[PDB]
Amino acid sequence: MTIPSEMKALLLVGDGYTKTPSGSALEAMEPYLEQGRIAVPAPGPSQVLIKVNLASINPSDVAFIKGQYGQPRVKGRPAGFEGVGTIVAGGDEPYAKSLVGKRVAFATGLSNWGSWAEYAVAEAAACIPLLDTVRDEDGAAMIVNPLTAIAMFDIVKQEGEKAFVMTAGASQLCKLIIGLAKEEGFRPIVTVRRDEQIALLKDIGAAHVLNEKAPDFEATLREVMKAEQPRIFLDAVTGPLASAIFNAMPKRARWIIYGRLDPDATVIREPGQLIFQHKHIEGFWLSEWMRQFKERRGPAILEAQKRFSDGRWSTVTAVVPLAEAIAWVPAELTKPNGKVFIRP
Amino acid sequence: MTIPSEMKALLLVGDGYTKTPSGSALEAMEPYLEQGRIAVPAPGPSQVLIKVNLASINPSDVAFIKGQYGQPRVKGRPAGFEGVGTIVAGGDEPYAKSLVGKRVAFATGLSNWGSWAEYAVAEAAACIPLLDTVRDEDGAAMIVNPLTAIAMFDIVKQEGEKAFVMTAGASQLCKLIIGLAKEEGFRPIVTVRRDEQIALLKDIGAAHVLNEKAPDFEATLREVMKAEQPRIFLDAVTGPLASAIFNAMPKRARWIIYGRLDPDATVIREPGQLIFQHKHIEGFWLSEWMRQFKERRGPAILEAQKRFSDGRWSTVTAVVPLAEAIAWVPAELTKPNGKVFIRP
Ligand SMILES: [K+]
Ligand SMILES: [K+]
Repeated sequence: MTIPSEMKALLLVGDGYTKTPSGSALEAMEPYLEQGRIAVPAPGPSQVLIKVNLASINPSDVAFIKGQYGQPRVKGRPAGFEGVGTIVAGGDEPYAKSLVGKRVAFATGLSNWGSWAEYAVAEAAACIPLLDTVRDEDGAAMIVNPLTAIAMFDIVKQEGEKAFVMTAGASQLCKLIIGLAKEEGFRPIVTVRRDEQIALLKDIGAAHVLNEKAPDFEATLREVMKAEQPRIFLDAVTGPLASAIFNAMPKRARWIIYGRLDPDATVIREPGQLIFQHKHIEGFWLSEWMRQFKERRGPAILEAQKRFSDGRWSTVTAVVPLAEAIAWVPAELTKPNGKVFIRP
Repeated sequence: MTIPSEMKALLLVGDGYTKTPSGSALEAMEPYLEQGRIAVPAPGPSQVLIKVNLASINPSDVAFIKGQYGQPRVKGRPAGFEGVGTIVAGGDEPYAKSLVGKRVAFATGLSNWGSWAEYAVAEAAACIPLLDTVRDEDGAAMIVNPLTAIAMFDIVKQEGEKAFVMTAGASQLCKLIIGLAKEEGFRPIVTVRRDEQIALLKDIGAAHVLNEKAPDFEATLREVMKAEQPRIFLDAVTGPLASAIFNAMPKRARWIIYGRLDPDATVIREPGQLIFQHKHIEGFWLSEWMRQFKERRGPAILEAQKRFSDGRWSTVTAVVPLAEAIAWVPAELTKPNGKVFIRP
C-alpha cells in the first residue's frame, strides 16, 4: 500500500537512561529532542503503523525524553507514548491486519516508534478503535490518563473509605479521578502549589484543596486527616510533601506512588507507623496493572470510551504543530491547567 | 490465697511517649527505671497474677522504657513484656482460674504490670502453660522472639524465594530465623557491624554475612543481590542501611519493617522502584499478626513449645538479679551475642 517512505518526527537525542537527572520540569526540548526527517518504520507481525492525527504530552513523556522514566530511550527514535490516528498498515497477524483503516487511540509502549511523528508504531493490542461518532480530540488522550484514573479509582473504591488523598491535584489525571469520585460520593483531598487552582478543583468535586506552600500546611493537613480519615494516598510527587502527607494519615494508610515529580529525598518520617499503624507503601504502574488484570482491561477500555461517547468525559490548553513543538512545547507546558497536544 | 501484698519491681520513670527520643542504645537504666517496693496488683477477670521466675530483656523493652515504642508508658508501673513464672492468682473468668498453679511463659501486653517485678499481670490468653518437662530458661523467652520468628519466616516461605535478607543479623530473633531457614534450605543474607559475628552467623546457617561498616559494602551488596535475588527483607534497623539494601534488591522486593534500631532518616532512594520494579514497603507487628491470624496463633505456639520440648530450640549471656538490674543491665546489653535476663 501507498504510504510515505519519509516523515517528520521529534527524535530522541538521549540514549538509555540519564546519568545527570534534572527533575520533572521541562525547561527546553533541544537537549532531549531534535526535529528530523527519517524513514517511516515498518510494523512487525503484531503491530500497526498509524498515521498520527494528534499526540498527547503526558508527564511520562517528559520523564522519558529526559531519560528519567522506567523505560530506556532509543536514540534517534521519535518519542511520544500516545495519540490518535488512522492505521495505514499492519503486520501479517490477523489482529493487526483487521485494524487497517481504523481510526484508533493508541499507546506506543515499547515499540520505540513514538507518537511525536507523522507515523507511529503500536501493538495491535495497544489500540482502541474509536466508535465512528467519537471525537478525534477525545481519542488522543483516551488511554493513559483515563485508564489510570479508572484503575486507581478502583483501588479507592475497594478500600471503601470515602476520603482519599492525591498530590499534584491540578494534573489532568487527578481531575479525571476527582470527577469519578464526585459521581460515587467519594471525597478527594488534593494538594496544589497555586491558590488560583483551589476554586477549579473544588468545582469539579474535590472536598479539600490544600496549598502545600501555605505556612500552616502541616497543621491544616493534620486537621483534615483527623476529620476525613482517608486510607488511600495516590502520589505523583513523592519527596517531602508526600512524606508529610503519609506521616499525617491514619492507621492502615496506603501510600501508592505512581509518579516522581519531586526528585528531593522521599523520607519515611516514622517507620514505626508501618509497624504499629499497619501503613503500607507501594507503586502503581498502568502497564503492570494491564498485565496483571487482563480481565479488567476490557471493561476499563469499554468504560473509558463509553464515557467519551456518552458525554460523561470530554478532554486542552494548546495544539502545537509538530514544526513548532521543539521551540514552544516548554512554554505551553508551564501554563497551569489543560493538556498540550502535538499535531503532526 | 496467701500472696505477698508488697513486691520489688523496676518502675517506669517516664509516662506516655518521649518528647526527646534518643535512639536504641541503652546507655543507663536510671533515666527510665527506678527500683522500688510497690503493692502487688490484683488481676482483672480475664487476667492472671504471675510470680515471676525469670524475665527477658528484648529490644522492644528498651524502646518501651525510653517512650520510643508503639505502646505508652504508665509511670510507676513495672516494665518488662515477657517472662516465665507460676500463676498464683487469677480473675474470676474460668480461663484465668484454670491456669492457677501452672508454670507459664507469659506476655504482659497492655496489662501495665510488667515482668520486671516479683509479680506480673498477663491476660490468661497471653500465657503458655509449659510442658512439665520444659526448662524454665526456655520459658522466659518462649514468646516474643520464637513466635515472631515463626510468623516472619512463614512470610519468607510463602514468597518461595530461597534467599532473603535481614538487618541486625546477630540479634536473637535473626538467629532463630537463620536456624529455621537452614532446616528448610533457605539462604539468609544478613548484615552485622562486627567482623567477629561473621563466623557465628555462618555457623548457624547464614548464606551471606555482610559487615555494613566495610568500605565496599554497597558494591558487595549489589553482587550478593544479583547472585541470590531475594524478595523478602526483614528489617529491624531502618535508616540508611535499610535504604541501601532495599535499593539494591531485585524486582518485587518487600521491605518488611519490624524494628527501628537506627533513628537516622529512612529514605526511599528510588521511589521509581516501587512503580517499575513492583517493590513494597510494609510493617510487621507480632501483636497484630496474632490478632489477624488467630487460626495460626495456636499452631505457632504448639510449634514453638514442641521445638523447645524436643531439643530443636534451646535459649543467654547473663542472668541479672533484679536488685542489680538498674545498675548493670546496660553493661550486659553492650556484650555482643546472647540474651540478658532479670531474676526477681
Ligand atoms: K545514557
Ligand atoms: K511523656
